[PDB]
Amino acid sequence: AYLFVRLPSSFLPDEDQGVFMTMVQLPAGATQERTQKVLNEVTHYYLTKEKNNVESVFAVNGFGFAGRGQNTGIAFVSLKDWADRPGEENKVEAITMRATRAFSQIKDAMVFAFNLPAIVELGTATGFDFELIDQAGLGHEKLTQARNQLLAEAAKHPDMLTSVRPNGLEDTPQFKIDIDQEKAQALGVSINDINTTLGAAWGGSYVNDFIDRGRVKKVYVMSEAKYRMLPDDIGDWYVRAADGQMVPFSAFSSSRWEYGSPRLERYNGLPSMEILGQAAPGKSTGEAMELMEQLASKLPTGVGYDWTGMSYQERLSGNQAPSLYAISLIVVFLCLAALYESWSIPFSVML
Amino acid sequence: WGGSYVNDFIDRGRVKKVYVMSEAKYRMLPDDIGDWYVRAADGQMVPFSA
Amino acid sequence: WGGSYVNDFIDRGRVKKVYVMSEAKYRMLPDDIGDWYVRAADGQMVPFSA
Amino acid sequence: FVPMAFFGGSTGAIYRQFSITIVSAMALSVLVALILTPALCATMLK
Amino acid sequence: KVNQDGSRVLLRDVAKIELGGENYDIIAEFNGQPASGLGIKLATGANALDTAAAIRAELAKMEPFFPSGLKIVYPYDTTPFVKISIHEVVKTLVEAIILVFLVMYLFLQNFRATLIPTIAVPVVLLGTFAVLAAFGFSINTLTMFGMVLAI
Amino acid sequence: TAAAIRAELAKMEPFFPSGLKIVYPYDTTPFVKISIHEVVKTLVEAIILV
Amino acid sequence: IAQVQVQNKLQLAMPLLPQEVQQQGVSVEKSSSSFLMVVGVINTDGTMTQEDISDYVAANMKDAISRTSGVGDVQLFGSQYAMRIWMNPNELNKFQLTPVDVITAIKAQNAQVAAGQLGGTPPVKGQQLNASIIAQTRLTSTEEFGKILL
Amino acid sequence: ADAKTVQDTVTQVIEQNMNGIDNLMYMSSNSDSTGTVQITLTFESGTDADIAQVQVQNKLQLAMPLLPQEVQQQGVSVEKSSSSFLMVVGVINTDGTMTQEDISDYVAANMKDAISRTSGVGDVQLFGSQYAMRIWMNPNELNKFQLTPV
Ligand SMILES: CO[C@H]1/C=C/O[C@@]2(C)Oc3c(C)c(O)c4c(O)c(c(/C=N/N5CCN(C)CC5)c(O)c4c3C2=O)NC(=O)/C(C)=C\C=C\[C@H](C)[C@H](O)[C@@H](C)[C@@H](O)[C@@H](C)[C@H](OC(C)=O)[C@@H]1C
Repeated sequence: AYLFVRLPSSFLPDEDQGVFMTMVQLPAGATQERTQKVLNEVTHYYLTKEKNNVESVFAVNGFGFAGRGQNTGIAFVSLKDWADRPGEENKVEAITMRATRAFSQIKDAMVFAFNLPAIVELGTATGFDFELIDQAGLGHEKLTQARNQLLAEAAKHPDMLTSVRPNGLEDTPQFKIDIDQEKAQALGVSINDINTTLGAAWGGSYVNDFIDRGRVKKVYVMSEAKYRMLPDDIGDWYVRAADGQMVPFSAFSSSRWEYGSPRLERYNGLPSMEILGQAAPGKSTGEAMELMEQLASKLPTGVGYDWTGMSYQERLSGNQAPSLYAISLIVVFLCLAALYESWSIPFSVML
Repeated sequence: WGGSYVNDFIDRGRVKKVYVMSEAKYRMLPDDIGDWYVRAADGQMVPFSA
Repeated sequence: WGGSYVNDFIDRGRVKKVYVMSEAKYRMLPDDIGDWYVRAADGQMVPFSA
Repeated sequence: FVPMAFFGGSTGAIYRQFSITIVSAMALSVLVALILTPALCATMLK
Repeated sequence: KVNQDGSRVLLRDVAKIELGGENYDIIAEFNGQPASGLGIKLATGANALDTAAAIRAELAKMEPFFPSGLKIVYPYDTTPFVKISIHEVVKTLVEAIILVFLVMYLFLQNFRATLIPTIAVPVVLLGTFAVLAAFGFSINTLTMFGMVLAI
Repeated sequence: TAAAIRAELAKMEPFFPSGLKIVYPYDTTPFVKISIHEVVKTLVEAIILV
Repeated sequence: IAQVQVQNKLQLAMPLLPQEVQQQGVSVEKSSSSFLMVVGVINTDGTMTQEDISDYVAANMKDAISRTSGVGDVQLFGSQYAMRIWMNPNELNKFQLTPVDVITAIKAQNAQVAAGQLGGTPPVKGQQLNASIIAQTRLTSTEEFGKILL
Repeated sequence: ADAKTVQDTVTQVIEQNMNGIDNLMYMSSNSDSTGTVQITLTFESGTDADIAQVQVQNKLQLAMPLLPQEVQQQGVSVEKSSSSFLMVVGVINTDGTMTQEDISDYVAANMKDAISRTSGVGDVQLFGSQYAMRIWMNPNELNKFQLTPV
């Protein structure tokens, strides 16, 4: 009765499969050179410290598991054989743990390192997947702050073991360039001519194929690195007008910095915004979920929400257990009754 | 007379079609045809029945 | 020399192709290249040997 | 053993696996009990 | 272009020209040294293990013709676990039928009268695998512990 | 797959602009739910008269 | 399967279709014939009109209905919103212009333009700044479409 | 392309056509500020991937004529795999005789194409890149001689 109720439930036990991953998340828009620094720092920790376990570290900078960018990298750590690693200080369940606190310290950017849950291609990581959604074309701004609201309330209520975060949008400074169509179409310059130039040099162009060593490959016009790094470089590019006279960008352009998103997310066709979070040791997984919805009603108008991933597979599963065990009780009884020829003798073996 | 899909624009955040047509007037009867003038090499608008 | 496929036309209620290429007489030997001229910038026919 | 193969949901096909193996095999036990072990006892024993 | 005088201007005159990557977004390295690699994901519904057999079998065909000192090394890979994994459980499935031969000795005490219960255990099992096969199922972890429990 | 319709429409009601109403004009589905209730009725009567 | 064979044979025709039919339509799908239901939508108080609502449903509720469990096709009674230029020939011919000129102007003044980034793909060893360059952008307001220099 | 422009030009256009797809549960998507869409349709358990993929494709296809030439050019792609890596394959050179530049390229040109064709390999990722003819323009020169990148 108790003991049973004084026991936590679960799905399948984590296992040391002899391989694990390690993320590297830089503060959105940080140079790849800096992302290498982290990666190398990571590489060496494993290779030196855990040297007795880590047999190999394939560190890849630039590769986002759901977010390409300069501010992201991933490391594939493979350990030596299970044999050569006695005791739970040599299982991933701790090798990781230590590494997590080893980084997430001497840093500036966050470095999650973990073993992925066995038999759980999205299943039971006892968190939730709140998707925050815009439903009356509010806009990106509103939704950002509208989520900041929900995010900040969830802070006030830590009274249920939680870690409520977004999936790393966080707008970033970006450089606008407003071409003056008019100034151009008046200086005998064609907008197209302008457009290709800024583009092709600043974001390369894919022209056509060529053959390298019997394989077809691609040709790219683009600027050289050092004539496209800082905004005061747009100075370098002139563009030939119809009178042949070479006009510089600053004669049909103009610019100012601004904030914009380096990642727009949507769910079911609507601009959305994914929020993760959990219930660790404490309240029930459906209690947490509940709270979330309630303050998700507080959020400004036109803002809605929905459940995804694991939090979709909660509100469905067929038909429970002590119900399919009552139909077992009944069915076991009648069987014994059937055998023993009585209603009475069954209670001898069932007890 | 038919209209033409030209571009898309962003309406309140959702991509929508951008057309170009003609008021319903001068787009009905067989003499409306006349009302529309087509420019030329030199620079003169010519009556559609030229 | 190779033939090119311009577009379609309808022949007795059926869409069919329209090809366009040199009559066999002017496309046989290498010494036949000569025959072919191209209108240039200023508008004067130019020979291939050029 | 069978009422757990009727869980359904993402779990269900996890359990459905156990259930099946066990209820088969168990029938092969009952089947063998009547064929192999009865003879094979009276063919080798005491 | 050509220009007034005899001087002509080639592409090379206004741009470095070089063989270089389609895009420099992904720099890798295997223990801090220069690397590259294919990261492979499993076709939806495909059999993890069978597929890996092949990824390897293909690579096999490619090595004989690499350049000077180019080596395949195998960092991350889940495959060998699943293998070692289920096989460990298969071990704890033999040795358990061998350790039922002994307890049928401390209660029976005959060389050839101990078999009759222990030679009707791996009969019942071998036939499950067959019934598994008919009903389309796999030899998976869940399906092995299904048999150890069965013992 | 008609529950789904209304269970979705449900979902997108609250965000409607001032004074927007879903109406259900032509829907064949409450005919099903009756047609079947009736044939259950005849099943009990059928038992009754036996 | 029927869908598939049909789609497989349709491919053999596609090449031979007017490269304008191609440029647009050709759809193969599992047709029915009878609407299961007709969920209609009205306004109680003049804040909305035919075009007003017939676009609410178009751009707010169709996509998700047309995507819900068990749902076949979805015929929308009315039409979604479009930026509408209704041309005047007299005002046109007056300033010496053809609808071309207009289409051109629109194609030129409303359109989203790519433009690379500072601290690009491969950077010069130094380098410590990386962000997007945002060039030309799309026009959103009945008003901005008003100001298209012609 | 920049995140908003990716979205409002590729993404939106694609989603908008996703419909009449059997057993569709939900549909999430990202638009990177690299310039990278990833629309991903999750299907009810038990669904036939082969078909799910078919239907997803038949819709993409209607949109196709609407994506910028630039995006078609790069090739949009529809795959059916697990999010997770089955395995990583490493390639290094022990002479030290090849670069990171070269080993990526060797790999690409010589090893990638067959593994990806291997049945069961739902996705492949190249850690690095194949070569291309790189014309790193210099804009001063370009001016010296009175030439644009056009
Ligand atoms: C429970 O899920 C976990 C593991 C899944 O397993 C695994 C194998 O499959 C994954 C799936 C299916 C994802 O969809 C995913 C993801 O969407 C994501 C990151 C992480 N990327 N970071 C690395 C670099 N850079 C690309 C951005 C940030 C991931 O690694 C994964 C991921 C892999 O890890 N998110 C992003 O890329 C973006 C755009 C923004 C995220 C910003 C913040 C920083 C993160 O949200 C932090 C706070 C945490 O949420 C994660 C670290 C989770 O770990 C924990 C402890 O919470 C992780 C999702």
